[PDB]
Amino acid sequence: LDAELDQLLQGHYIKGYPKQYTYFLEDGKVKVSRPEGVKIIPPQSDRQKIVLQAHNLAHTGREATLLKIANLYWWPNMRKDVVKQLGRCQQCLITNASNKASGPILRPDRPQKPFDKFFIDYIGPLPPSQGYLYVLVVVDGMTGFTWLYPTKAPSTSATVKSLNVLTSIAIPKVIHSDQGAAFTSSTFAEWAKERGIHLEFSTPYHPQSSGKVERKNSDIKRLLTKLLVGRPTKWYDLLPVVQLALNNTYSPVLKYTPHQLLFGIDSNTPFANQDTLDLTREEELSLLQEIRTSLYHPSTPPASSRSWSPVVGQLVQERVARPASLRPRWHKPSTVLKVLNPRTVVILDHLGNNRTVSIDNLKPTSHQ
Amino acid sequence: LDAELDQLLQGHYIKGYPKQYTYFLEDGKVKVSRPEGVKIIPPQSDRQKIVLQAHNLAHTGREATLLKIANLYWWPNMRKDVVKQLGRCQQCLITNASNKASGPILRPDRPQKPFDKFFIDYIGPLPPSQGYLYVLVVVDGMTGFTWLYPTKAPSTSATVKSLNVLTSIAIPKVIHSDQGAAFTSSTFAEWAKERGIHLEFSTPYHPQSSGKVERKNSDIKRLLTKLLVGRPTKWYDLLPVVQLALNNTYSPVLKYTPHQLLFGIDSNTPFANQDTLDLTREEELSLLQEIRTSLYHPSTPPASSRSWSPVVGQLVQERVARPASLRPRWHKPSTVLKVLNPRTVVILDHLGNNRTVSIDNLKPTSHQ
Amino acid sequence: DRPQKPFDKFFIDYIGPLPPSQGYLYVLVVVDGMTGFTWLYPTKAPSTSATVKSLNVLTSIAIPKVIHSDQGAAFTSSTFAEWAKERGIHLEFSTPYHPQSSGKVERKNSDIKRLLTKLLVGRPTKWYDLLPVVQLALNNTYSPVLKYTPHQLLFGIDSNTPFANQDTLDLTREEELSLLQEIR
Amino acid sequence: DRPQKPFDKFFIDYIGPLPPSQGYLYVLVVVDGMTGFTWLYPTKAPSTSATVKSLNVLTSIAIPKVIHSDQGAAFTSSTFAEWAKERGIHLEFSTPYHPQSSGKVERKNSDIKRLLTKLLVGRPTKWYDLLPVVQLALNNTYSPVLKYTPHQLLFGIDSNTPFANQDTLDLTREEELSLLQEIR
DNA sequence: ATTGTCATGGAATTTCGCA
DNA sequence: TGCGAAATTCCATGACA
DNA sequence: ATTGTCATGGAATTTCGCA
DNA sequence: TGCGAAATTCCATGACA
Ligand SMILES: O=C1c2ccc(O)c(O)c2C(=O)N1Cc1ccc(F)c(Cl)c1
Ligand SMILES: O=C1c2ccc(O)c(O)c2C(=O)N1Cc1ccc(F)c(Cl)c1
Ligand SMILES: [Mg+2]
Ligand SMILES: [Mg+2]
Ligand SMILES: [Mg+2]
Ligand SMILES: [Mg+2]
Ligand SMILES: [Zn+2]
Ligand SMILES: [Zn+2]
Repeated sequence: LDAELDQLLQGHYIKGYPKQYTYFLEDGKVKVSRPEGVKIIPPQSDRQKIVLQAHNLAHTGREATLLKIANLYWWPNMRKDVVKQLGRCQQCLITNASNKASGPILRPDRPQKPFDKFFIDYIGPLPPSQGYLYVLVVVDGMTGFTWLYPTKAPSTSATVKSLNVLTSIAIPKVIHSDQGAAFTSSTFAEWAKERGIHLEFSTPYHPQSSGKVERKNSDIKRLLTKLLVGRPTKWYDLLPVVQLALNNTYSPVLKYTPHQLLFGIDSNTPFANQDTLDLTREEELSLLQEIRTSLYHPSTPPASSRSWSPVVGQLVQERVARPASLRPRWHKPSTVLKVLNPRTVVILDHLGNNRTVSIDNLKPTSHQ
Repeated sequence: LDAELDQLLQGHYIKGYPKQYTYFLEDGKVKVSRPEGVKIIPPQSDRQKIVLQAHNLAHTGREATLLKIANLYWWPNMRKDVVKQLGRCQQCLITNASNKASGPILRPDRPQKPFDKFFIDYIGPLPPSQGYLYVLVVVDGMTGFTWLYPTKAPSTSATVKSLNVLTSIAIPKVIHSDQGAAFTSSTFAEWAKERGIHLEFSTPYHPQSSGKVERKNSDIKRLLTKLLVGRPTKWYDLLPVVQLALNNTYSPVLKYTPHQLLFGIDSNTPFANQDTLDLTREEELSLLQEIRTSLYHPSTPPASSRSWSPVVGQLVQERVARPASLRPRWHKPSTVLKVLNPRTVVILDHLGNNRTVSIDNLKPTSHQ
Repeated sequence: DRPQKPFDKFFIDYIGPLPPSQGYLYVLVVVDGMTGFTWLYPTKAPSTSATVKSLNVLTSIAIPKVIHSDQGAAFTSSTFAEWAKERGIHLEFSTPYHPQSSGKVERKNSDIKRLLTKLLVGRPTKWYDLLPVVQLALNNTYSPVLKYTPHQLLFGIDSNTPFANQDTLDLTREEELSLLQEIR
Repeated sequence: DRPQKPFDKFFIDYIGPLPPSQGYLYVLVVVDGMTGFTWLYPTKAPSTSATVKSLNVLTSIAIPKVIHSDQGAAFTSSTFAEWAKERGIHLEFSTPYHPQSSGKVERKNSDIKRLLTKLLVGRPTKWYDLLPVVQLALNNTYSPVLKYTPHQLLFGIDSNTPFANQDTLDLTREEELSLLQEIR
């Protein structure tokens, strides 16, 4: 306030005010003649109010706020004060977009064996076909082998019915699913404990985490669409055809079909491969074990030039899941409790519970 | 057929069949012992059927089809035959995704003067506010100066009412809009002819083309959302506040506000700039003319490594606009009549009319 | 002392009662002092409330440092004073019975009354629709004193609606016959 | 001549009538010849139609080169023959009254009948629900002759449900008392 | 018959204040 | 003729649903 | 308490057939 | 020990709504 600006008018040096300019009084206000022109130097006790009125005109960020202020005022380290306010504007923090990208994706290891890990998910609603609307898709992690079930709803009860049929063949160690209602119910949890099956869940609102099955949904819809061209969308009777068609399709990067990775030999389908015709089953299973372990595995891609990775103790904000019209896209700031891996964290909610969350659904809070 | 495979069994050379392998007969079928194993060599008259049965199993692309065929057969230049079929599978051509990106965007020149070109568009539906649901947004191309009007519908009639108020101030040479119902009606076309105003339309289903106004919609919704935090979404009374707030906000890359680019001097709003206080109006307008012409203009960015640009005579397919569940995402192939610029073309529809279309809504037909 | 600028001073006034047009009876007239640029707003009454509503539109486009008016009731009310104070607009009054604006403004207002009257006759009830075209006419009218139209001075460019027929503004013998009859 | 493989030959047969369970009366039994892997499908009748429906499920997972069966009516119908031909499956019949499969298959089918009967008693109406667990049991049962379970031979890995209690399969005195009474 | 845009806040780079 | 810090410019990111 | 994926078809690169 | 062509591998693009 007055203390500082006093010493100044009488030509003494204050840290921050460059000596080479001259600082007069006029109209009851301290002033300075700067290269851009004459600016008022407000008392420090007045600065936060000024920064705040400038910011509030349109809730502008750093430069656009500064440019308003600079029209009338000058003082030492203006942006420091502007930034101080930006970091406290609740409305800016929760409405503005991020401008930092997520760090590069992980490529989790292929499950070592068939039945080690199932990914499951629903497709639909589809046009009604024999009273059916959805498809449960079950993809074996290691092999890509896929089972399809038509259902009337994405319910626990229809999940359970379908998996009782599937698990006739074998019981998986793990079932990975997203947080759909069908999979997170306590009835489904009991169904899995009853069987020794561990339930693994995707972080919420992050379908990429079920990428294995999501990607197979693509191929399913794509082949259905082709088979249905110029016919009514009667998909129910094509599920079995599509299932077998896909399980016996080569992946060009692997050079094997999912059927082959599961059984190590083709059944009586068209164009069956015959290379192991002179091997005993035991020799064939032995070649299969070799093939299973040496499959191509992709690596983590390069980070984009402006990505961020989470650090324990960081303020970060969780994306609002289904934000109403004209409502903020971000929750209030929260703290990283634990970095589970560079793409997955535990935060202290906003509710405030522990929440395990994908970094894709987080932004780092701006201005610290 | 038999002609070719005859000469072969009796050790004579046929172009395409490498001499260093030996070609026996067995089970009524010509065969060859190749490094991967023994394969049947079908008669040429049989090959298209084979390629087609392999392809049809799951409507696979080049490699995944080839890998099926290679299980049983070998012949010269298999992929040539596979590709020949892929280029004729209607179902594959119209269902598969593209894997070529659009060429880099154009940055059209900033309109030279205020009122040279308006971009207009609707935002909404928004939560009801005093019986209003939409906002007409009018952005002046050169300046970014923006007018906002609350409406009850995105109708021609409310467009006309709003623009009769706006054009009180000045009449624009051009109004650019997208193909919304409100702007493409014959009533709206008459309204513009009556006034000497040329109507320019975006290519269909390509909001980027109205980028000028779309981008301002972002800022409008963003400031409304901030102003409405923790209050009911009563936006009607904030339109005027938001309008003035944005028209007087600096763009950091330009260092001017839209108000400034339009008038060359600030009105009595907070933090008004005072640099031209000692200039006459005429001197000030003269500085404004200088500032208007020297504004930063962005350039066309680098092409991505696998983009395509349209060539006259090319087969290309138009994106299906609102494709039903399990229906193809692409229309049947069509021909580029005219390359209007490297991002805009005229094609021979599918209906088959002339259609002016963005390259972002096209893929080049695969396999020629 | 510094040169005159757009938004330095807005001169406001009411014209009316007029014959009712789509429900409206008055025109609030605003004229920028430096440029002579005119804005017109139809109102149902010469009230503070109707003035505030109309000026709320204009002042969401541009805010004057000063509003000048006569001592009309709408302009001297404590509400209108509160409104102006909230926006940092200084209010300025001519003395009662002695209405003084400026040469440029006086002439402009005179143009406005005469242009209105000319287009009234024949269709005294259809003025609401014509207010836009009136404004364009007025704002693209050459200034004898300055070498420029209000449009040119406000935006610093030529307009796409030049009004090269700088017009009669005078009533033909037939139109006086129409207006001496309408007033009967 | 080439070694035996999974999917070379599926052996099929019906077991039933059983007491009704959730509407069903029979079990179609399919056993892969090379591995001894078993699949079971509940049906309402030993009809061609019910066989086709059930085999349509299995043959959307894997298709055998040959189906072997007795001369049951469901398997000798011209419909079932058309079905098999459409899928390139050769059909194979034992001679009437002389049912012959293979040592491994015969034993497997015998295990199936005995395991069914054991779990029937006490709950002769609840077998529909148990079919999955039966199958797991059967397919994770050690083969004296080969060193491996059907599971291991089919998929070439250990199972997550080993059945280390290679079990009685025999009826306790109490369970014969239950089954000599149910049959009264 | 047409065509992306630009606020944002860390980082990179330039300029300032002083010697 | 050069240093440390402040000021300015650069520019990838993301939303216009 | 968890984590992207992989068919696709031009282009880039390697291998083949022959000398 | 090297060439032209074919075969194979690479890999950006885009959809899992
Ligand atoms: O948006 C959803 C979604 C929401 C809720 C669900 O239960 C669910 O299964 C899905 C789902 O499949 N997708 C599509 C999608 C979008 C982007 C992506 F990267 C991937 Cl992988 C998938
Ligand atoms: O999807 C639409 C759309 C459809 C129809 C309209 O009339 C319309 O105004 C819009 C619209 O604004 N957007 C949002 C959007 C999405 C992506 C972009 F790049 C840009 Cl710029 C804008
Ligand atoms: Mg899901
Ligand atoms: Mg999904
Ligand atoms: Mg629109
Ligand atoms: Mg839009
Ligand atoms: Zn703010
Ligand atoms: Zn196809």
